[PDB]
Amino acid sequence: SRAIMDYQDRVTHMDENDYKKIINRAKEYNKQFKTSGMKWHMTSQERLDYNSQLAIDKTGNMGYISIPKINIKLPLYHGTSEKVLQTSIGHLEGSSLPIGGDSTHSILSGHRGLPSSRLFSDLDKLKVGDHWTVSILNETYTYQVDQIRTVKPDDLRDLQIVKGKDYQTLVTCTPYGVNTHRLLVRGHRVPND
Repeated sequence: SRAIMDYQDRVTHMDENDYKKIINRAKEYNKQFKTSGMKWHMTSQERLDYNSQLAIDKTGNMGYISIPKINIKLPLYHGTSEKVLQTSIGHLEGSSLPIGGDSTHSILSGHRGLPSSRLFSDLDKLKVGDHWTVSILNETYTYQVDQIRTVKPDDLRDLQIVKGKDYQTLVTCTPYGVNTHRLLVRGHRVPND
């Protein structure tokens, strides 16, 4: 959790105009999805823009996710490279940034456990009604489970932009140790506690 400590410490010394610039750019970014839908076919240009969003250093670390029910607190990174997923949670690069907004759908991915790290091992313990939060800069974003689906790897029907909705889906492999399917835990934006 040193990544999280380092991230927190960095945010502590940012000007309040620093938050505003970064948050505003991320909001502007997330505005595109209402017309564009998911950006499965992301161009080099778009990928460069993406990497600059919610970035306060060169690590790719966007913030961190908290799932009290299963005792997870992990750093969130740009993209879903094997490097990222070996120790942290990845953000699917063509999905909306995890600050939500109207007509957005952010997708976060994590291995269903590795030899010495739980990651999203216990994602199956989550139930409709449960909450998680993502912390980005000085702000909190809360999501509440409203749909749980198990699907084939190529089924992207539950992973689309829905107009007038603010969604975040947590994705991992399933069954545990078999990994033939994908477990999708969708939540919608709710007010912070």
